[PDB]
Amino acid sequence: ENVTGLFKDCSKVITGLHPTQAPTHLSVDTKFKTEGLCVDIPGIPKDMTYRRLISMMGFKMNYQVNGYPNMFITREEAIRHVRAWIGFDVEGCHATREAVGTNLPLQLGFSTGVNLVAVPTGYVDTPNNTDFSRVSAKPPPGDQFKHLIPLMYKGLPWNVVRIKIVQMLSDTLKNLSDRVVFVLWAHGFELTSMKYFVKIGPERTCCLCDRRATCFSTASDTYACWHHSIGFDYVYNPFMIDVQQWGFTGNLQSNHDLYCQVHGNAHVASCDAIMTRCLAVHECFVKRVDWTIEYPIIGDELKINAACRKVQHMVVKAALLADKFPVLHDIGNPKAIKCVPQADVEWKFYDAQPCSDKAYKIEELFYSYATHSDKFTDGVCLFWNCNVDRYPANSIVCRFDTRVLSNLNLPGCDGGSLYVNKHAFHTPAFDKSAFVNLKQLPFFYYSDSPCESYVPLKSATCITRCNLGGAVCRHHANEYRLYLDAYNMMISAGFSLWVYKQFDTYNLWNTF
Amino acid sequence: AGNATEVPANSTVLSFCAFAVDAAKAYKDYLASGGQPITNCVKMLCTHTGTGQAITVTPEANMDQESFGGASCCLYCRCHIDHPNPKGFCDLKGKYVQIPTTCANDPVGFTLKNTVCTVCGMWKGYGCSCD
RNA sequence: AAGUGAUUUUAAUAGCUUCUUAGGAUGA
RNA sequence: UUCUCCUAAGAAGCUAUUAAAAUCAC
Ligand SMILES: [Ca+2]
Ligand SMILES: [Ca+2]
Ligand SMILES: [Zn+2]
Ligand SMILES: [Zn+2]
Ligand SMILES: [Zn+2]
Ligand SMILES: [Zn+2]
Ligand SMILES: [Zn+2]
Repeated sequence: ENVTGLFKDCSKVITGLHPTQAPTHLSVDTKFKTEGLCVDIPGIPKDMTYRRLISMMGFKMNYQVNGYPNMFITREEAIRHVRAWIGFDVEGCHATREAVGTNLPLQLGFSTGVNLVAVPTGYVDTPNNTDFSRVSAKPPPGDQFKHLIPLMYKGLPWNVVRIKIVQMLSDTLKNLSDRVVFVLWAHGFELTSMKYFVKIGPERTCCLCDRRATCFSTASDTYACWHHSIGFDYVYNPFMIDVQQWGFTGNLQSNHDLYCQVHGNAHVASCDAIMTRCLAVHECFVKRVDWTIEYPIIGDELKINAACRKVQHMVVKAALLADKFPVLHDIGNPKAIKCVPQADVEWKFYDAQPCSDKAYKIEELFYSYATHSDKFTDGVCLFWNCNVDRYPANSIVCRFDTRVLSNLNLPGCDGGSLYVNKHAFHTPAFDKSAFVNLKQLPFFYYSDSPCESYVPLKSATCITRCNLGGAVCRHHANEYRLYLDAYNMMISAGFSLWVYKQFDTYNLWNTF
Repeated sequence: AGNATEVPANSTVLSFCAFAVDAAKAYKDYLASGGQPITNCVKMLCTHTGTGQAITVTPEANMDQESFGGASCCLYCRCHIDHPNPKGFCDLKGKYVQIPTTCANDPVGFTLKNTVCTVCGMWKGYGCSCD
């Protein structure tokens, strides 16, 4: 084709430009071009007043330079930066008067649910310098995008909506990760619309700090991280993934609604950005826990996991030593790690699938309520971090409550959420219908450790022979308070414990 | 709809100096990484017998220069970004430039790195005989 | 009066291969 | 009669260009 739609002059002027003040060769009009090289003719002079809108459509970031880090990344290093995905969809208008044949971004929306409404502007070519000014627009003809009609009147100038962005990314991505990975679907008009708020360059460092520099500023030419980016115009070096090149055929609204059904005004500029990453999140994380991909430590990662292992080692021992279960089932643990090794029950590992080892004879079984409603009737089944639709009547469930939002619990597919803590767990939607056969778990602490010889604590929730008496010992007060800290910190983290109907806390007392 | 003005050979180096904080230094380094310099420039059919200066309103070159289209050589007028010199005006756009044919394969890299001498009127170094 | 591309079908044209036909000349 | 070459014609293909027709994404 020998041409490109990049920087294609979009004016409606018939004639071309002078030899000088012509960008390239294809732009000099046929009055000058003779024998593959232009010639000057004094019969007609160069122009002095004119403006030719420029179509910034069809950018190709396939470059590579020795220092310059590339934007477009491939899934396996996009799946490692899952705390820093920001859907991006820009919906745009056209050019109408004295300028035709180009689009230019009008509404921008990210996955934070943030529609910003810029004004139709575009780089016009004065005879001195390539400007940046308003050009008369025309909303896209049709009806499926009808909401764009009353919106071309209520916008902001760009330099006022370049700072709304950096003050929005640096609120979400401030305390999750140190970069931004726009998860964009088209890849087309989403790079025409990044010329206006993205710079790139060699990987520089935050001024006044040491994190990586991911913001710019044309006032004080200096960079910043997300924290020290107050009043900064441009994003620095954003990476970006293209989702429909992972192999999806068809539009978005009919390629997303195949899985999720709770994302919905699908033609606005920010619900087409939440569908853009609810579809990248889903088919990249939904069906596996890679295990192999470790994640950095944002905060409380050690303490939350330690509290979870403590409470899990606690409740299962309490239930076993209380109800004298003959056998205990297990579902969903990758290896064979016995939580209470000093027990009498037979740990049959009904794992979902064999994971990298066969040393302990782990069984393979998937669980569904209508399938296995009457298969397990003996003992108790430990559904720790299982994802089944409904749990049986004898179980000890710990399911992550997905309605709690934190820097750990990223939003996910189908109402479920992505809990990225040293690993990526895609827990599904937390519904009350799953716990019709179970009840909540009271707080308690039970230990068989003998009492050894400060504020006196009187709580009936603690089960020790010392607190059963008049005086509570200092060999159980600190244990009780540390267990309370672990329990409350985990509950605030978002897990939710469930237990079978017949769980009686009094049955533990007669063991003593 | 709309006249096209860019060929696919430049489509990957204009779309990389477009997004760049300082597209001067970000194009010097593009050539060093085995890339190919900007093409499709404007070349004038002058007579090769003229007073060769850096910038002149009419194509005037020696037997070893080659008068180009000024704008074509200003990298900024070639990726349509802002000019860095005060008030944002191009000293090239509108006035013919004459490049030594030793480097006339990529003028866009010549004007970015050389400099016009003020009183000699010629390319400082490539004819600036200020002894 | 004329939004952006991507791949499709045919027609028009050029370049080249092979095959066939005819012509010319060389040599047995 | 055979060989080579050239000229032209007819065929099919290849790539290149031009036009319209359709589809998909946006
Ligand atoms: Ca898009
Ligand atoms: Ca959209
Ligand atoms: Zn910093
Ligand atoms: Zn969804
Ligand atoms: Zn004690
Ligand atoms: Zn210039
Ligand atoms: Zn001098």
